Amino acid sequence: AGDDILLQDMGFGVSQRLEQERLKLSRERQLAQAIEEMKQVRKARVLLALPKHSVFVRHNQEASASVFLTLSTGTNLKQQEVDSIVDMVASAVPGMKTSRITVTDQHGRLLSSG
Amino acid sequence: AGDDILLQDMGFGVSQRLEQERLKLSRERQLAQAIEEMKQVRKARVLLALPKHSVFVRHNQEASASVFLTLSTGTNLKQQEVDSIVDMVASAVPGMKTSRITVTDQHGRLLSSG
Amino acid sequence: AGDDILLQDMGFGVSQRLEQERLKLSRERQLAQAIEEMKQVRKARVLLALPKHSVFVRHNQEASASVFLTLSTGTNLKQQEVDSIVDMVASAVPGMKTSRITVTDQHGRLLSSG
Amino acid sequence: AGDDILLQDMGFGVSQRLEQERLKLSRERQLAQAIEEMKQVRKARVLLALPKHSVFVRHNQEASASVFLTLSTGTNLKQQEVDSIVDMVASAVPGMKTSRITVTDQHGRLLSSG
Amino acid sequence: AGDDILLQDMGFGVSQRLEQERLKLSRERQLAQAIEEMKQVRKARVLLALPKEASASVFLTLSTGTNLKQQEVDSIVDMVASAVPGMKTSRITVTDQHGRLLSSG
Amino acid sequence: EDYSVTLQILALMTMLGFLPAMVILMTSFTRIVVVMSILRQAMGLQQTPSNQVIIGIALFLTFFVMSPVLNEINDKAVQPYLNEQVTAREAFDAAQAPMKAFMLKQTRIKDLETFVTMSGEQVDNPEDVSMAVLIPAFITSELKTAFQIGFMLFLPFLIIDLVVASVLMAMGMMMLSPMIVSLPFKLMLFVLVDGWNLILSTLAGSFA
Amino acid sequence: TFVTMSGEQVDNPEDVSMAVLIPAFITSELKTAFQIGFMLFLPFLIIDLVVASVLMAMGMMMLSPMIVSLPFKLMLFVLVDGWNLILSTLAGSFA
Amino acid sequence: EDYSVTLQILALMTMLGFLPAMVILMTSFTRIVVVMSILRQAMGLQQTPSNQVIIGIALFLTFFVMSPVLNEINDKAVQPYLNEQVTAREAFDAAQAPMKAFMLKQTRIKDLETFVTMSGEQVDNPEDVSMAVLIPAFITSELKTAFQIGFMLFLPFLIIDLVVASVLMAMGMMMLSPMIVSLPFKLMLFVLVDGWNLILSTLAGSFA
Amino acid sequence: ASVLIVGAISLMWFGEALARSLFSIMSRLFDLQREEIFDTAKLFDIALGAMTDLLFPLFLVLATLFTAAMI
Amino acid sequence: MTPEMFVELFREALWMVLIMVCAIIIPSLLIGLIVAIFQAATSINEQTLSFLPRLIVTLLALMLFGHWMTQMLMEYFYGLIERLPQVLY
Amino acid sequence: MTPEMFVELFREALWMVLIMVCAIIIPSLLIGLIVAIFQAATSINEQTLSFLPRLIVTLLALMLFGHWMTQMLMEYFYGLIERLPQVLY
Amino acid sequence: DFNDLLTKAINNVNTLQKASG
Amino acid sequence: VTQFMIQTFVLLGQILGMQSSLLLGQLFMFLTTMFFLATDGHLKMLQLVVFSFKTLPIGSGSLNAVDFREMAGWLGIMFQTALSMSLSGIIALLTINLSFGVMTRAAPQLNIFSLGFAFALMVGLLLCWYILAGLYSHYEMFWTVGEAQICRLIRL
Repeated sequence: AGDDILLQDMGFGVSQRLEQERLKLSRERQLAQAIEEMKQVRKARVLLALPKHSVFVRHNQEASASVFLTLSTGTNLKQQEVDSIVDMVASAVPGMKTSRITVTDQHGRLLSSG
Repeated sequence: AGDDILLQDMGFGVSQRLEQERLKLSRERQLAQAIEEMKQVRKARVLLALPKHSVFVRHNQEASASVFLTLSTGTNLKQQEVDSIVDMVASAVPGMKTSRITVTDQHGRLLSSG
Repeated sequence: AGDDILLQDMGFGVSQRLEQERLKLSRERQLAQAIEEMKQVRKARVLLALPKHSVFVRHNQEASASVFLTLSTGTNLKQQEVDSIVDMVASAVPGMKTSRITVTDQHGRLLSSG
Repeated sequence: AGDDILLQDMGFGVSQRLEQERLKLSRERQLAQAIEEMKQVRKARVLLALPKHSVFVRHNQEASASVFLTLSTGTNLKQQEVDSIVDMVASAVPGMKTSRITVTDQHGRLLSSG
Repeated sequence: AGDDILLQDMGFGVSQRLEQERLKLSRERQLAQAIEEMKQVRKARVLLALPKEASASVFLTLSTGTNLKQQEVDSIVDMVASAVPGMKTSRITVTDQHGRLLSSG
Repeated sequence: EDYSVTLQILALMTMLGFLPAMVILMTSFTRIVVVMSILRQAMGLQQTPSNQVIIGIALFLTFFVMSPVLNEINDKAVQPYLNEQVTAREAFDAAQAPMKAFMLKQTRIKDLETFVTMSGEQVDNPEDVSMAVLIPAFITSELKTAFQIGFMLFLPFLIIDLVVASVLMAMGMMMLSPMIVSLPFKLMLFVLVDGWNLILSTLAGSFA
Repeated sequence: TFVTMSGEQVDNPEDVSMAVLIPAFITSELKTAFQIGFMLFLPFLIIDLVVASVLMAMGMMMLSPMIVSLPFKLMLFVLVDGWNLILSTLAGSFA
Repeated sequence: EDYSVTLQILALMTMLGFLPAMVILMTSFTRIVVVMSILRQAMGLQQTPSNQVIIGIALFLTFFVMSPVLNEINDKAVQPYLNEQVTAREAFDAAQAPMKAFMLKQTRIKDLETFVTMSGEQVDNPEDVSMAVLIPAFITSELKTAFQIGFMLFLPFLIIDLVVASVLMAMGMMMLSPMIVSLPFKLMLFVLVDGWNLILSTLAGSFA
Repeated sequence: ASVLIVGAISLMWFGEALARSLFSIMSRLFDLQREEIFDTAKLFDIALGAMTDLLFPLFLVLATLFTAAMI
Repeated sequence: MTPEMFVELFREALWMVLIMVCAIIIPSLLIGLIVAIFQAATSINEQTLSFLPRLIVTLLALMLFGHWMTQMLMEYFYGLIERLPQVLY
Repeated sequence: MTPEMFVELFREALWMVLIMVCAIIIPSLLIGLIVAIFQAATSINEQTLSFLPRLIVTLLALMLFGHWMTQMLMEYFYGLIERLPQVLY
Repeated sequence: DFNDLLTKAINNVNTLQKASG
Repeated sequence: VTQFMIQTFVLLGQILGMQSSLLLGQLFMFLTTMFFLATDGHLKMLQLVVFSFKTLPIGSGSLNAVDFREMAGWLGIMFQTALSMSLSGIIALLTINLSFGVMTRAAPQLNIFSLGFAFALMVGLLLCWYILAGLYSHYEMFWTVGEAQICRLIRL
């Protein structure tokens, strides 16, 4: 139930900035919905950062993402699990090389650099 | 069941970018359908990333995908099965050579790098 | 029965992109209908990917397809069967030489890569 | 009974694209109807793949065809029969040199390569 | 719950600059909401400085006791730095309710 | 065996002879000139900015946007040539390479496709095409791009013109010409939006 | 026309003199050019007529259709890819 | 070190060839003509003042407003050069500086920033920026300034035309074109206020 | 017939004041200083000021046309 | 070219504008007629009243048929291009 | 650009011009009806008295919505500039 | 750079004229 | 200065033509050229330039800033002189058109449109016949103003 935003008619007069923001929001929603199906995680919150690219100016910024995972009462993610998480989040969004994903949890331990 | 969007009619509210999104969504849905009929897969969810493939003579962005699977109650997918999944997804969507697919499972074991 | 789309009248306001998508969908429907006439095949789903055909190689996109099938309760496709399927799909659609057709099954054994 | 489409009057809302698709559909229907006139053939459907063509272009597609038919309860087509089928199919439609026809049957035996 | 800014529909009265500020405010609210889910932190307030170089300033009210080690503040600052476009991880100020600094700028 | 000094001078003097052709075909001059032309006709002013000023502005703009490629020619083809490090034939190739690369960044693959077929040469990669084929493809792409930008700038002035005509028709004064009243508002919008600085900045940033 | 004007005895066109072919060739090219030009003129003329009548329907008989029509004339030449379509036809007109 | 007599003559003839450019790109000619273009367009006359007298009045107006800078060039550069007090190289620089100072007095900071970044050069003081970059910024400011003045000049004529149209419509005669009636009123109010003298004061004095 | 006559009668006295109104607007919008030209906000303020100062005399004349029209 | 071919081209151009112009004006024509009947029903005659409904409806008609007009024009331009080799010979 | 991009751009301007004109002509239209019913009550057939109330209210609408309309068009001019790289991409 | 190219060319001509004179 | 005078008459021709619901500048331009030739205007200009050699020597002397401003102020001279010549006619053009409008305003069925175009142009041509009847006196006063300006330039 992430794609509800896309299937709405988005009214009219919405500025380009607002449309990009709402599209990114939908992307975050569906990514979080997918991550919820992980057995280990209970709650997920996904934030995206996609710059303007704009080959007409040479100051590119490159993309990034940050996924917070409130996990189960016990249990911890192994290296394979966090690597799968970062691979999925990276390949779902255009650009965003997989080395710019931050993965955290409620315990406050950092899982992937930035 | 995915074709509901295509056979639907957009009102004059929509605008370019939004249209694109809905088209992609349709593919996702039907692609999800293609995975569902597998005995092993119980639920599927597809996320795509298709850049513009710009006109002029600049280099493009090498579209990507990420498909999440909730398998049967038990079972572990074989290498043949994941190979079939990635081949179907890669050949279903223009461009996006088979080396841009991340396949994960409910238990969290990564099945294809990105 | 796939020909419903073609014989219909598109309402005023269908974006050109939507028309191309509906033509692709119509071709998919008639291909699926042709495949459903196969004795071994009970359900068929077809997805396509259209080309660009630029004389430059680095920008050429080339066509492709991906067809899923749920076969009968028993029996498995022979080499002749899959060859017939791929040849029919290939020659039905412009471009898309026989080397880029992905055929899978309900059990998920790969029958043709891309 | 295929000629109904041609003799009809297309109202507004159909485009060049839809008109071309409907012309192709008319040719396919009349070719299938003429094929059904052979005793060995019981049910048939033909698909065509014709490029945009137009003079003053750099076409690199070339034509293609694919005729599918389910025959009588028994009987097997000889090479002579399939040769007659392919020759009439190729000569009916402009272009499509006779080496680009895929003929299948009800049971999946391939009768002409592409 | 911060996204309510995005899903709300702006009247014609708003004009660009206000819209950009509202987008940033939505980002701040959702970042704070994400941070709250940590066990140690009870309240968080996030501020951003994004040019039209970007930077962040995150204040945390922790529990009654406990203090954030270098690892926890590293996770916090990296999450904020990666979530917002630009803002390399060397330009974030992190403080606490007792005023002890956790990240210089 | 580089070209003799007498032939080298004869070649350079010929290039100066075709200097107007190089500027009007191989550079950014055409797109800027056309966009300025559309903008001038978009407003009520026929030739108020005058033709010499429009070309004068374009000449400075086309020199600034092509300073990187001009420097690349100097740093790779002129200085090695003057320092006696490259054959004159090599230096000519070293000067032509950045110019070809710049024209390819601002061209459309459809333009290359039609001209390559028109020339009838079997070339696949879109980087080793002849200047005889690249130049018509480049100038065709610049004209089409200028029309797109010209239409973009024309729309706000069309909006003002329709509003003024509609308001006048609302009061029943159909005899009053909308153009005379529309013009000060067209000047008004273009000046409080800082149009002149905006358009020249966008035209400069367009070539990328 | 020029063979009768030059007063020479010509049996077949493929052996006429050069002095009688150059005036005839340029004459045919000018006529053929006009026919192609008329083809391209119609789509822009239709847009001008359409926008002129729409403005007249709403009662504004003082607004010049030329200003309003110009953005649409440019767009028609753009999304049809005119600068590639026209040149390809002109090159293809000699084959 | 100093240029020879033969080379100095060549430079002198070169600047005479570019003399029309220096008038319309460096002096105040562009602003005056654009403003006078608006004045002709604002009134119902289309070509009635004719192009010849507008340029001739603009030329005389420029010589009036450029007289301080031209005299400053005469004193600082021409006089030492004629008396052989200074060399030709420094005399040319001494003549260039007053032109640069005048162009700085008629430009805006935003315009300079756009072009100095566009040129991709390094500078910290506006006073020592190259004249090649100052020229596009100068005319861009001039065009914006001229549109501002022209917009203010267009308002009173729009005011008169709207009043006449409203009066005719209010009297019930929805059949008479406002332009014919309004034209004498616009011309009468342009004369009894001595409009051109007021425009001279706000145009010649606008530079300072 | 009566409406046009009263308008001409109104133009006898109100028209002279309307001529004064047009005189002031042209005089102010022509006499600009360096500070006024270089500021966009100041130009719009005078544009509104010239607009509003026009409305009051124009409204009186048109009201004189309306009042006689009903009578 | 043959005169009959010229008339063909002339007719299809006039048919193109007629179809395009009627699809845009017919909505305005009906609305203007509806307002006029309503004004007659209440015994008022205001010439400038029936302008807002016509302008809005016409703008709505232009927005609704934006894709249809573009498709019609683009295909017509292609049709003349493809009809050119038939004429030149 | 693409045919759909033109329709998007065309509709946005058409929506913009519709909003720009509607804010001014709506008050004049309502006042016209108010004068119309007044002349229906007194049975006076004069048709020139209604010009003044429409003209006064029209200027009132311009004064009230002058800043909002100018800002909307100015932001629209910026909006096309912002989307210009997207079209040229 | 490219700007100095014209300056160097004129100086060489001036030097050649100066030495010749 | 000579171009200023002739084009002012061209201004006089076009204002009458514009007010005449309507090339009429050329009619005035040609006639004003005849006035320039008939009044020996060319001889006077040649006498002025040779006098300029006496009172404004070649060596020391040039136009000052005040001369430029006086010459730049001739645009106001054009409009004031052109309006002065046409004020009587332009009032006549307006009053007959306003009289025609009010007299035919009783029936809104007639209107004017093109019917008003024909009526306006016939009267406008007739008024131009009146303008040419008394144009010579205006030219004589205009030439005196222009000649005085020329002598001011040469400091005579």
